[PDB]
Order: sequence, then C-alpha cells, then structure tokens
Amino acid sequence: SRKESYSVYVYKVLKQVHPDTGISSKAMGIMNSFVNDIFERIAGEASRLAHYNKRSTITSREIQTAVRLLLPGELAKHAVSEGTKAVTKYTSS
Amino acid sequence: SRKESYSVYVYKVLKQVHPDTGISSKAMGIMNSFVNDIFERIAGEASRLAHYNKRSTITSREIQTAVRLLLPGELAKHAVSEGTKAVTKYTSS
Amino acid sequence: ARAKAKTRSSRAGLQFPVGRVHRLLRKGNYAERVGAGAPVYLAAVLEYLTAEILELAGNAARDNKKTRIIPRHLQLAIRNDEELNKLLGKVTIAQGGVLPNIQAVLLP
Amino acid sequence: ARAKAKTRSSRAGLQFPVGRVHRLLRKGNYAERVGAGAPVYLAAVLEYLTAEILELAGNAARDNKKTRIIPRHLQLAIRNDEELNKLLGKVTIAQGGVLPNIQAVLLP
Amino acid sequence: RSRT
Amino acid sequence: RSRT
Amino acid sequence: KVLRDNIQGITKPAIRRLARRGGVKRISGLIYEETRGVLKVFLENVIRDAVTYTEHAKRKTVTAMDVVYALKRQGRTLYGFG
Amino acid sequence: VLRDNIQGITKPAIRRLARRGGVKRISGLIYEETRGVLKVFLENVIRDAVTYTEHAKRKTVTAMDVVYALKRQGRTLYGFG
Amino acid sequence: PHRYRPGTVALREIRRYQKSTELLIRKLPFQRLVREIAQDFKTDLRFQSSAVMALQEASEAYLVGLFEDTNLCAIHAKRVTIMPKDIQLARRIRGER
Amino acid sequence: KPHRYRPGTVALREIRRYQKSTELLIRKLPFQRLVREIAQDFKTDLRFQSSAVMALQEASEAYLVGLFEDTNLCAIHAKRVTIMPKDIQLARRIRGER
DNA sequence: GCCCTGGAGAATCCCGGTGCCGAGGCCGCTCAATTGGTCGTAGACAGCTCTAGCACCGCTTAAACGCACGTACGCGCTGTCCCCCGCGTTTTAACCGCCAAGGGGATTACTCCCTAGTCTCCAGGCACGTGTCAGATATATACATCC
DNA sequence: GGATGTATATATCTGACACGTGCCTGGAGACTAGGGAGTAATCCCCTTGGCGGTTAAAACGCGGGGGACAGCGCGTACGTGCGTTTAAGCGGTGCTAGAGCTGTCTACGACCAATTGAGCGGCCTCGGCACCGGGATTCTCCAGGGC
Repeated sequence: SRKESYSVYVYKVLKQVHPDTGISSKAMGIMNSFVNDIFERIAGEASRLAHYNKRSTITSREIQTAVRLLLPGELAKHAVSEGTKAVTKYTSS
Repeated sequence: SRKESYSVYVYKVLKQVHPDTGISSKAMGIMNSFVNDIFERIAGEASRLAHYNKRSTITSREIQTAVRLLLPGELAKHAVSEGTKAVTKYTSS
Repeated sequence: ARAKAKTRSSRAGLQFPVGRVHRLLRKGNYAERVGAGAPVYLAAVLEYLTAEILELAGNAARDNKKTRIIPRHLQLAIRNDEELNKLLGKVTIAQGGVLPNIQAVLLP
Repeated sequence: ARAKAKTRSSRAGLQFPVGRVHRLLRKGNYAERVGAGAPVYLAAVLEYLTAEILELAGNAARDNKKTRIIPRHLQLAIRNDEELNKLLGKVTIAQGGVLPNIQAVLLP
Repeated sequence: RSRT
Repeated sequence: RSRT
Repeated sequence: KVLRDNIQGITKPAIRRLARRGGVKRISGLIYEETRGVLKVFLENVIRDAVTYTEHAKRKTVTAMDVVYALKRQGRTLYGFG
Repeated sequence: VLRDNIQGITKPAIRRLARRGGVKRISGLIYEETRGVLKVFLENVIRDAVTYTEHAKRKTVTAMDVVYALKRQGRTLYGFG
Repeated sequence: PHRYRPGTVALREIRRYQKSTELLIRKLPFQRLVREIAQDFKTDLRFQSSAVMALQEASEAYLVGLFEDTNLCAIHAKRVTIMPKDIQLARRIRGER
Repeated sequence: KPHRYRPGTVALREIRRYQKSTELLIRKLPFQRLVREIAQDFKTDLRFQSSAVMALQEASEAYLVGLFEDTNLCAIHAKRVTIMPKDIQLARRIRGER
C-alpha cells in the first residue's frame, strides 16, 4: 500500500521564503501533524455552523466564519484576505 | 410549528422512583439540556471510533466502547449491564 | 393483513423512545449507515442516568420538607456525589447556588 | 477534442492541493453537500499558516549558524510569539525542550 | 445504586 | 507580518 | 445616544457580596479595580463570539442560543436556557 | 511477574527534571509525591490506550492508540503520526 | 451600644449568602454595560432579555469561582486578607494569563 | 585548602545546562518495566511497540516539567526558595486535577 | 575594622582535521485528479402578518454613599538549630552488539446476512383550558448565641 | 445576666402544576436488491528472550553554611454603625422594526465514462554535522591595604 502526506508541498513552500535552507525528517513529521490538526479544527467548526442554521451544504461563508472564530488577532485578518484573494482569482477565469 | 422534548419520558421515569413528588418547569428544562448533552457526547465518540477503524457503520459495540470511555467508575459497569440486558431482551422476542 | 402495532420501546421493556433516537442518529451526520441494536443500547443508558439523577434529587428535596423539585436540589444532588461531580465538572446550572462550606482557619 | 488539463491549484495561484482537500471534505462526513469554493479558501488558509511557521523557524535556525531545521527551532519559533503561542497552547512538540528563563529572586 |  |  | 463609563455601575457592595458568597473574610482596598478589569475582559471575550454568530445568520437581534454557543466554545456549558 | 518497579525512578532523575523546571532548592519529601503523581498519570493514559487497542481485536499496543488516548484528555502530541 | 467585634458580622454574611440562590448585581447597570461593550463590534444591535440573563448568570459563576481560588491562595501564604497578587497568581496558574 | 564552590552556585549552572538541551532525563529500561507492570492489571499477555513507550516517556516528561514550574511559582509566592509537598498539592488543586 | 584589589584553579569558548550517515536528486508507472453532459432538488428572493423590543413618565422605598472611631492584622527585625548542598570512593546495573525463533499483523477470494428505500395506515405525543392545592406572607412566641 | 438574632405555629391566598381532549404528523409492518462485513489460508516483518564486557551513573558517608521558623512590637488600613441622597423596580401606554412562514423557479452540485500527468516507491551519492584536541579568554573565591 501507498501512504499520503504533505511533504512535497511543505518543501515547495519552504523553498520560497528561505531559498537555501533544508529540513530534517522529524520536522517534516511535526509539520504534517500541524497541518492535519488545523484542517480538522476548521472543518469541524464549519460543519457545526452549517448544522445550526438548518442548512445542508458547506460554502466559503462557513469557512470564513470558522476562520474568524478560531484564529486569534491579526492572523484572522491576514488569513481572510488571503482566502478572499484566492477565491476571486480562481473565479475570475 | 410544533417542537419536541423529553418531558413526558422524564415524568414517567420520575413516577417510578418517587410516586409522590413533582417537578417544576425550570428543572424540566435542565433535565432536557442534560439528556441532549449526554446524547451528543456518546454519539460523537461512537462516530469517531467507527471512523478510526475504517468502518462505515455504527453498532452496539461502538456504543458500548464509547460508554466505557466516557462514564467514570461504577457508572460504566451499571450502564453496560443495563444496555446488555435491554439488547438481549429485545433480540429474544 | 397486518397485526396490531407494538412499539420498539415496549418490546425492549423501556420507557424512553427508540424510534426518535434512531431518527436522530440517522439525521445527525454520524455515519453512513446505522445498525439495529444501537438505539436500544443508547436509550437504556440514557434512562439509567436519568433515573440516577432524579432519585438523588428527590431524596435531597424530601430532606427539607418539600414536595416539588427545584434547581437547588439538583445542584445539591450533583455536587454532593463523587462520580456525578466528575461527569459534570464543567457545567453551570442556572439558579443553583453553591455548596455551604467555610475554611477552618477563618472560623473563630 | 479536449483542452489541456490544468490543475485547480494553478488556476487559483496556490501551492497546496485543491482536489485532495475536496476529496477529504467529501469523504470526511462533514455535510451532505460541499460547495465549489470551500477547497480554495481552505487551501489558501493552510498555505498561509504553513508559510508563517516556516519563515519564523528558518529565522531561528539561521540565528545560531545552522543550515537545516530541527524540532528545537520550531519550538523556539512557536514559543517566542504571541499569536502562535495562543493557537498551539495545548500542544506538546517531541524533542522541543523549554524556553530558557530563571526567576529574578533566585539569581544572586 | 439503582435498578439492580 | 507576512503576506497581506 | 452613545454609552460611556458604565463600568462604575458594578459598585463596591456587589463585589463584597460576591466575595462573601465565595467564602472570603477580609478584603483589601485594591481588589475592586482588578475585579472590574477581569469582568470586562471576560465579557468582551464572550460578546465577540456571540456577535459573530449573530452576523453569520444575517440577523440584527442577539438571541440566547448565540450566547449559549459562545459560552460552549470556551468549555463553560450552561444549562437552563435551551 | 513484576513488582515494585516504581523505585526505578531514582532521585537524580527527579532532580534533573526539577532543574529543567527552574527549581533551585529541593526538600527531602518531594520524591514520594512525584512518584505518586506519575503513577496516577500513567494509570489513566494506559487504561485509555488498552481500551482503544482492545476494541479493534488486537494484542499489540501501537503508537496511534497512545496518541488518541493523549488527545482525548487535551494533551495533543506532535511527531508520532 | 452593642458594637460586635470585628469579623463577627462577616461570618453571618458568609452563612447567609451561601444559602440563597439569587443574583447579587443590579440588572439595569449590567444591561447598560453589556450594551456599551457590544457597541464596539457592531452598531444598532437589539438584545433579547434572556440573552442578558444568561450573560449575568455566567459572569456570576465565573467571579465566584475566581474568588474561591483567590481565597485558597491567600490562605496558603499565612494571611486572612486577599490582595491583587493572589488574583494574579490564581489566574496565572489556571492558564488565563 | 581544596577549592570549594559556595552552596547554590552549582545549582544555577545545572539549571542553565539542562534548560539548553533536549534529551530525555530518565533511564529507558526502568521506565519500560514500570509501564509493563502497570499495564499488567488491565489485560494480560500484551505486547508494546517501541514507539508507544517513546510517546509515553515524552508525555510524562512534559507533564512533570510543567508541574514543577507551577510548584516553583507557588513556593516563591510564600517567600521561600525551597519547594515542599504542600506547594504541589496547591498547584494540583488550582489546576483542577483534584 | 573595613572596602576594595589583585592572583589561582576550574569552567567555558574557539579553531582545525576527519569520516560517515542521512538529505536531496532521478526514473518507471499506476492510481487519482480532469474534461464534458445531464438531471432533480436546495437555496435565493419577494410579500404579508403580528410578536416582542425600544422609548417615556410618575412614585415609593430599598440600597448606595459619606464620615468617625477603635482594634485586629500585616510587616519588619533577631536568633537558633536542623536540613540540604558540594565532593570523593565504591558498587550495581544500564547500554551496546549479535543471534535465533515464533506469534501476530497485513493482504486476497468469496459467500451470505444485514441495512437502505417505498407505500400504507393508524395510534402516540403536542397544543389548548382549567380548577385546585403547594407554597409564599404576616405576626406572636421562644430558644440559641455574642459581648 | 441581657440585647440581638434565629427557630416555630397558624389563617389565607394567588398563581403554577397536573389533568382532559381533537387531531394530525411521525412511527410501524411487509417486501426487495446490492454492497459491507465475516471467515479461511498464507507470507514475512517485528516483538520477545539470551549472553558477555565495559564504563557511565547511582548509592553511601561526612562537614558546615545558609535558610526555614518562632517570637515580639508598632502603626496604618479595614470593619461596624448612623443620617442623608440617588436611582433601581414596578406598573402602564403607544409605535414600529424585524423575526418567522409561504410559493416560484433558476442556478448549482451530485453522478458516470475516458484519458493522462502528478505524486509515491526504490537506488545513489556527496556535503552538513557530530566528535576530538589544544589554546585563549572568562568567572569565582579567598588573602591583603589604608581610608
């Protein structure tokens, strides 16, 4: 069997902010755990929000509200701006 | 629109352990909240257990394991015995 | 032909509903499919816990010469145990008050 | 006659996958239906957070003359902030150590 | 306890 | 911070 | 009309009554400002989440369920209001 | 069988842990309390892990069972999968 | 005159207030304070009465628990009077700061 | 006269040394034996992977270090430098573990 | 007699040579992400009703405010004796390296029983009215408790 | 001993709890088609058990300096009581913003068949990092001088 991870994407992101820095395997395991944890938190909060209002679909509004509920401080503002920019760029084409 | 609660069943249970005692409305609301909270806890734990093992169904064994994980001490033993008796009586007839 | 209808809760000898619990489980987004013995087990557990709470609260109410149960009696019953206090250790009860105690050093 | 295949990540200008997140959302039992804009938003947020953590960790690694990144540098980067210390305040990092500090009263 |  |  | 300087409505006797119910015997003179600050921080933290929940539903009235959910988000479950 | 292995947590190890914790001076009755606390914590975690491994009809306790048992009590751990 | 010795009426008050179950804060000032605080995040907001009641109950419970912990901390250091440092230590240990 | 450091000087050096490293501070064989003994009660004839024992050791180390930090704060609050059992008891009571 | 004022031994830092194991790049290839169409329902949007949230005024009294006086408590200074720190020598078991055997985890085929999906019908649970009793209130003892 | 606060007995009276009822939405009974889970057989990876040598770490003992703890005195800050002032609570009117329900229909997401490029598993190699040794600089503790 073959497993799945986020190794290649983490390496791609790292090669953009520090073009001459490597990473070991233990740090990669920690990064995978971090990504999984954040994904689970946001998805669960979005599901609960959708369930409260008697809806049966998950849209970008639910994700935005979940992000504003979870992340603290200026992280919320930056993440919201990045998400809105990405969605607009995707739907323009 | 008509809603639903657990008032009638709580009253029926109360009329077996104290046949000369009543209950007010606020205590009934508290009992409703308690029942809903416990139901949600057990159901969520059972769903997580079923997801961990690559299964796609919820049976009495997941419920039993969730009860063992949630309730502390002698409450777990008594609840397990009661559930097993109920299931075997239901199956026998 | 169809015989007389018999409720599942009656067939299992319970007081709590079984069809309602099955419907809630099916519509709560918990799993793709739900078995047949889960509702009976869950209803039995819920009934047992409710009976425990109600018996203790009724004893507390009858202690001080009262006929009806009020949230103060429920709070006393929950806080005065050892295993119910652990199960509900992060729950606030409206109009419940506190448990009467005073530190020994403060007392004269 | 089919046009050239173009990944959704490239169409949205991201590095993190979008099809994989969509599949995970569909198969995670979160809701009956999933919209078409949720994966893009989620991938963008995840990429932003990852970039934040990696930049701070790289600064910490370069601080004491090293080329690679080890869990100690990640722990230093996380604990030395104020927002990331609040988001990950109940998380243990293996082989991370502790922040060096000593109470002033103990010092001679 | 109860219901033993 | 980083990217706005 | 705007509202200003209402934190002084939590008077000293009310704080004394709360301390008495808590079991305290003697109170110093600088406790009251600390108590007011702590209460203000707690109230801001809860009300922010309640207002976010209200906004998501496209409403203009804050209900009791929003407060209940906001409290539940911090491990402070409350029984009685639904 | 095995017995009284709680004495394997020697006094120098507790001293090293206290030193990493920032402590400067230690009394002589600390060690027994620390051993009791550690025993209670281990008992809770191991009980949860064994329940998890028994539900799946297995005879080996894996790392994922320990990770789940820790995450259950608000003790998320990173780096073991 | 029958002036009681200091610290005698305090025990009577402790016994009295640990037996009742009502609210210990006036309602109108609390409602005004809640409205003032909520004015920052949004404008032209309307509240149900039960919402303000729930907020008051939660605040009461939180403050009483904090005062219990503060009393424990004050007793630990061979004192009877509670001081701001006790509140700060209790909040630091509990994880709120 | 032999060179002797004044009391409380080697303690600060030990603190500075142990707050800079990342290795484990407990022997592995005694810990493994203790874990097996404790698990004996719940079930018999059990097997453990090495990674499970490693995870348990890491978690226990972190828990004990945090508890000792809180205990030191409690001890300092009462005008002392020596930690005592009542400080551990007070920290565990306030944290909600008892 | 005191406040410094240099030396000595131990601890920490810095620099150069080395060799070895893990991080980083390259190649088949196979499973999962893409492109194009179709259909049936979830959610957007406009309009009407009536519940409940906001604004105002007068009055009666319970609670907050202000000032005085005296005593119980917090805090600083001293002295003594037990307990924990620093160091040298002896004894125990952790740790590393290598071998061997068998229990138990992981993967494949297949066959049957358990649960989802439909249609009908009829009884259990909800909304609505109401008459009576458990509980709250007021007042006169009367006994437990503080200075 | 006696003022003050606490426990107790009795008429009564109003609002909330328990009981009755019509009916309509959700639960029950019978049948069926297809995929999920139970069961037998097999391969090989990972856990358990054992032996020997060496060297790092644990255990035991002893002198003494610093810290925990008890005791006493004094002066300020907090508790108790009284007369005066402010605004919370209660009851009642009147107006309208906004929550909650209903009918239509259109755009959006689930589902299926083919096609192909992105990501996973498997060898290979060289440079970043760990280890060693010697020399230069730093930190601590006790001995002396004259201000």
